[PDB]
Order: sequence, then C-alpha cells, then structure tokens
Amino acid sequence: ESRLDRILESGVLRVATTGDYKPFSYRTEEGGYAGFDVDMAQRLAESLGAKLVVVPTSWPNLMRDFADDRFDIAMSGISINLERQRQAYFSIPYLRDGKTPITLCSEEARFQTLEQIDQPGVTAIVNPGGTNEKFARANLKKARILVHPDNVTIFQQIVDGKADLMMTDAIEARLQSRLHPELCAVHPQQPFDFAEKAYLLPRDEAFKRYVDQWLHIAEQSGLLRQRMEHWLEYRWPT
Amino acid sequence: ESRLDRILESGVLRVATTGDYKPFSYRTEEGGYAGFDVDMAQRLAESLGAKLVVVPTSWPNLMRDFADDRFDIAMSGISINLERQRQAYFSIPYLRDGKTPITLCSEEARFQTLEQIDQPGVTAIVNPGGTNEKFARANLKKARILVHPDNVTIFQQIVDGKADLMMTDAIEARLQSRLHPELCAVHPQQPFDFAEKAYLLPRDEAFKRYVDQWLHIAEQSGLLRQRMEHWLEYRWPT
Amino acid sequence: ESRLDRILESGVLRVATTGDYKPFSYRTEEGGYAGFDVDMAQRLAESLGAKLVVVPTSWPNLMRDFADDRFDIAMSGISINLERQRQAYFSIPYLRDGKTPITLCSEEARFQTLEQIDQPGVTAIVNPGGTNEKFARANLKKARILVHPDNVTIFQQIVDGKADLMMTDAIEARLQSRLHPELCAVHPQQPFDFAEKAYLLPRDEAFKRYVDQWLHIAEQSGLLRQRMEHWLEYRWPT
Repeated sequence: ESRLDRILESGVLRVATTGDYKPFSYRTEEGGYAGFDVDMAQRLAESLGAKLVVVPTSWPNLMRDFADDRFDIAMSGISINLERQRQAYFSIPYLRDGKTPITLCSEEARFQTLEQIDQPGVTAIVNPGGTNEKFARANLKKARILVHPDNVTIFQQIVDGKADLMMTDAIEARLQSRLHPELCAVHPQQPFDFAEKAYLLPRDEAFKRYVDQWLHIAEQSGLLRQRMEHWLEYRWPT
Repeated sequence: ESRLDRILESGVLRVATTGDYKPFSYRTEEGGYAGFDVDMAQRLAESLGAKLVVVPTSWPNLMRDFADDRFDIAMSGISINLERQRQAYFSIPYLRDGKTPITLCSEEARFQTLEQIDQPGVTAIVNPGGTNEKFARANLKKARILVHPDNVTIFQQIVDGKADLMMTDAIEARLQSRLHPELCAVHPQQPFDFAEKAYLLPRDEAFKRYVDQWLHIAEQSGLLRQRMEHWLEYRWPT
Repeated sequence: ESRLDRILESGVLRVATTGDYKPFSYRTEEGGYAGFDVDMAQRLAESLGAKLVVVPTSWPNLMRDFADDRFDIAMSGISINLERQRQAYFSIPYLRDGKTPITLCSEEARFQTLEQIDQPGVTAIVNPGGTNEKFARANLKKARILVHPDNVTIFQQIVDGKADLMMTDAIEARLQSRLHPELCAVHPQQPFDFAEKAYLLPRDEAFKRYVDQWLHIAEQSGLLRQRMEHWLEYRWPT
C-alpha cells in the first residue's frame, strides 16, 4: 500500500505540471512540453521502469488537483511553503531561491526595497493562486495588485507598461530579463525572502523515500547542475 | 489520521515545556512563560492557524507525559538521545551542544577533565530525570552525585558551596556563568560529548514533516539565529 | 507495530551480513565475523539493550532474504541504489564512494577510462548479484564479463591473470591493492560513478528513525571515522 508499488506494478508515473513557468515547465502550441522539471520527470519515470504521463494543472488548481489524486507527483518549479505542507509532502529541495523584483531597467532604482515598492500609485502584477500572489498580498499594504491569469505573458505586461513590477522567484526574474531585454532583475542575489523548489508528493512515506533517494543521487552526481544549465541556456521563445 | 490534521481541525497546538531551563523555557511566579522555545512554539502555532496551549511537564515526567498523549510536541531545550528515541520522534535539530562543567571560577582548574572530576571526595550536582543525570551516572564511578529537584536553583547550590560542579549543556553553563558571576563555564567550546537539541514529537510522519519543514525555513531564513541571540541577551532573573 | 518495538520487547536484533567484503564484513574459517559493519552492528544492538544475532546472506540472495523477513537490518558494505530502494529503505549514508578499476600495477595505464576498458579482448571480473555486476553489465558493450562467485578470492584472480581488471568500490580497490601488492587501484579519488554505503532496512518508519538517529550521533561524535580507520589498518588475511 505505497503508491511506489502501484507505480511499479502499473508501469505508469503521473506527473503534474503547469506548463507556464520557464525554465521548469512549458507547454507548447503543439501540445508537448519542455524544461528542467519535465526532463527530470522523464528521468524519474525511467528509473521506475515507468511511462511518463504528463497531467496538466495550474497554480490555482494545484492543491484541488492534488487532493483529488490526479497525479503521483508534481514537478513544475513549485516552491515549498507551509500552506502546501498542510496537505502534501515535498521531496528534498533541488533549488534555493527567493522573491525579487523584475521591472523595466529604467525603473530598477525605484524598486530596490519593499519600502519603495509599497506605495499608493505603484502597481505590482502577479499570476494567481501561488506563492507570488501570496507574497504580494502578505507584503503590500499600499501598492495595487493586478492579477494576470497567464504567467507566460505576465512579463510582457511589464514591458507594455501595464504594471510597474512583479516580485517572483529570482531564477524566473533572471531568465525573463534575458527574454525581454527591457526588463531588469533587481538584486536577484539578495532576495526579499528564502524559499526552496521541490516536488509535490502524496503523504506516502515509501514513495517520498524513493523520490528523495533518486534526487539526492541526481544532485550528488552533478547531473542536476548540468540539466539546469542546459535549460537556462535553452532557446525559449517569448 | 495525522495529528497534523487534528491540530488543523482543532485550531489548537498543545506544547509541553518544563519552565525550568533558561534560555529555552522559564515559568514565571505570575504563571506565564518566556524563552527561545516558548517564542518558537508561538511561531509553530501561528503557522498552523492554531492557538498555543502550554502544557507543564518536567524532566522526570517527560516520557510518561509523552506516552499519555498530554501534548502534541515538547519544546524545552530537550536533547536528542536514543533512550528517548525508543518511544518518540525528534524534529530536525536546532542546536548542537554537549555536556561541560560549570563550577566556582576559583576551582575551574581542578575540573578540566573527567579524570579530575571523578574523585572520591568530589560532589557533582544534577537535576533529576534527564540527560544531565544520565551523563553523571554513566561517567562518575568515584564522585558523589547530589540530585537537586529544582533546576532553576541548582546553580545557586554551586555558588553556596553545596556541590563542587555540575555537568550540563554548555549553553546553560555559559548563561549561568553570567547570571552567577562566581561561576565559570569550563571549556564550553570543547564539551565532553556531542548532543543536539530538538523538539520531541509523536511517532507521526506527516506532523514531523510539517514541523521539520517549518524549522528548516526558520533556520535557513536566519530567524532562528536571531531569536536565540535575543534570548541569550534577555534580562533573566536568578 | 514498528519492528523497533519488536526488537525492544525481544531483546534481539537480527543483522544480515555477507561475510565476504573486507573491510566491512568477513566470515572467518572458525565461523565468527569481523569488520567495520559487524563492529557497528554490535553498537546498534547494544544501544537497543539487544543481543546481536548475525544472519548470513549473500549478494545474490540479499533482496530475497530481505523480502522473506530474515533480518531486521543488513550491514555489509551495501551500496545505495534505486533498484534496492524499490523494495527496501536505506539508513542515512555512512560512506561516499564510487566504482573504480583495480588491475595489475603494470597494466594500470591501459585501464584509465571506460573507453579503454571496453574493448573486444578485455576480460573484467565481477562477483555476482550486486552493484559491481550491475555496473559492469550497464557499461561494458565489448569487454567480456567473467562472473566469479567468491568475492573473497576475486582479487587473487586478477593476480593470477584470469581477468584483466575488476571495477569495484574504490575503498575495496584501495585495501585489496594493499592485500595483493601486485594490484593497483586506478584513480580511486576520481571514481567512474557516485554511490553511498548505507544500511538496508525494512519499510518501517520508526525503526529507520532510530537507526538514523544512532548513526548520525556515531558520525558527528567522530566514533564512525575512528572505527573505519581501525578496520582499514586491521591485519586482514588474503
């Protein structure tokens, strides 16, 4: 009665992914998938003699989808947080990060501190339902919060002047500062908070143990560092 | 069927504490509580949307109280040891330490090594029922062992000459060398053994996972280092 | 319903060991046992107030013996791998290592890389049923693979010219380069892969927790580093 045994008997691993967060997970117009976490899902599946079955989900529906048992694991640039820990498990962490501003490079100097960001005529854009929204709501008393449903296009909103900044994971701020030359990542090396990425798991001890063992070896063998570099350098569209 | 779910449905977290071990836990004459671990309990409770309910316990009764399910977690400068691990779980560790002497500063040079401590006319004082007593009994063949029930006043016994030394956690030896100017901590940086402080938990996987996740973030965010400093500098009475 | 409780009620710990892998586990002609992991088993048993009961097993039968519940733990220079993780748990790791060549010192320079090893007239010897065999089969397309059932005598096969090399854990390559002066360990410091040694455990959470707690203290107290040195320097026969 571990889903580790179910997966091993099945030969199927159901991996949920949002498809909306480069460099971790991106759903093409074709209807396939790329990125570091999709790449890693194929690896986890293989290690189990299993076929990778990609289950679409979204930031707003992640925990509903989780509660409903639509998937065995979620692999999608997911931050660890305690709200999520209330219901699910996380794997050991594969990345350390934190929220930081991305804004027009000209504006950069305005938005160094949350003191400067949280002001009556400032508009911070966020995608709904995840840690970006949570951070914005927890920390902005005075700035307006513009909820934009499509995270793939959220950075174009900043370019197009529809909002002054977004606070998002610094890895996403660094990459999008490359995909949209107008945008700058603000002190990505000194984020406003601490958070880790990990894989979202059922409350299942044996399956967490297997996943963590697989991830620890991927990490210590350097295979993890190398696939991330590959996906950071990859030719993402905009 | 995790007590994580019970606590979340309840809105109550029952935290056991001894109230007798500054800087971790101190029960006032009023009948309230202070210290690093009480401070941390409030934090754990909050993170869970729960009310902190402080359950009194003592070193002699800790494991009896634990077996009886009087509390959800114990947070009280508790050392990890295998005897305790027989019945309970521990969280990940928040402090590394070890047993070391505290004695009259004049006597300091007599009591550097266990060779010197363990002698026919030496009296080592300990509080009963915990790792201090266990260490003393495990390691003294020749010194007398004076069991003093009130750990709040045990250091005054050394000042008052009722015993020659105590071997206790070096963090408690450093602080009490400050609260009682007559006492010196002996090589606190080189303890006689290795031990960690952690929180005492039921055999409940999901609740340990939540607690460890919360503690790891408290630690990596530096919030842990900062509350300890605050409680080390606090104006404890004697 | 943890085997931690069964062992504590019993006063018995059943430890499986192969007896065929110095410096971890060696079964004498008398029919007793030596090595680092046997030494550690006595320690684990003691910590539990239990008697050590040594259960013989072998690389080919390890997982069959495990599935049949012939033992509570296996302690025998066992590598972590995911195949094994499918069915069992591992403790936290006590050693980091990797596969590397051991060959006649004269030949050393031929067998630096797997490019050089995997050639039509090369014969790599392995013992059956474990990670050495798995590695050899996974990585040799062109070299022949000679399966030798007795790991105690496998290194003498290289001395006797019956095979050109073995790829085995670098700790075993370093020690056998000492026991058989004709053999050299090839870049033991740069193995061909990454692997850890750990103890093989039932899917039992409370018992893993106890074991890991015991091992973490053995490690952090330096007791682990010191017993390994002792068994590396020990006067093994050949």
